Amino acid sequence: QSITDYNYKKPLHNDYQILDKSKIFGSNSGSFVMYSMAADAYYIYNEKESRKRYSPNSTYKIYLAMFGLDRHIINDENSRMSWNHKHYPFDAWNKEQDLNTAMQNSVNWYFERISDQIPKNYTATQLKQLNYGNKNLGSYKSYWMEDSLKISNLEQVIVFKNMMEQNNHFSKKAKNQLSSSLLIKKNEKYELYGKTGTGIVNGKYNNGWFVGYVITNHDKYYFATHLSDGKPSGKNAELISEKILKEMGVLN
Repeated sequence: QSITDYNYKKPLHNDYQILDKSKIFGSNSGSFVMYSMAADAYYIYNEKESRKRYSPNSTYKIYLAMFGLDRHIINDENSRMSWNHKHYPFDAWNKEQDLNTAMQNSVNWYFERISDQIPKNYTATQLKQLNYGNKNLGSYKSYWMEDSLKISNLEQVIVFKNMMEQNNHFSKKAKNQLSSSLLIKKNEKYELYGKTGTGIVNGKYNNGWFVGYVITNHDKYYFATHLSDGKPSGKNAELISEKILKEMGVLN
């Protein structure tokens, strides 16, 4: 929307290391960013592209979930929502949901019902304190879905790490409940957490994301992949992320 709404220019006040992951990206274009807690360092593939801001799509469901927990729209005893009897093109959406099943299947209507109960001024205050991207709420409808709110790949990692790791006004039980909804994989070596995002413009993929974190036995890593062209789906951003983390030794 404005002059600064499409890019992130704040200098990194950290150690960073430039990566080359162009062979894993193949014919897709985009960026990859990772932060290590122990090193307090960032690791960036395609730094310029990583500072370009795009709609977060379904990765913003992370944040609506946190806001929903914070304002007690949902909680740990009950985060169930009944289906409002509208047919969707996948049967996983056509039933009752709780936070876990809604996050796993990316059920838009669950999160829209959360957003509807959230006053605009609280959201504005949260995006400001979080430094969430361009902070542009626009029409305040489904503003995170190919619309006014945009955020860069680098910011997705900075903002998620700071939400989760700083002692802020969000509680530890809300963070833990959000974590459970995001858990994808656990073995003896790691826990992998994350959320896909996929934008569709005129029947085509235009925006792919996978944003998450890994807990290993020595460290904890926040990461995000954005895909801007090629086949830029959430699913593809997830495959690329896991390929990349594997090579770096994060997944063993």
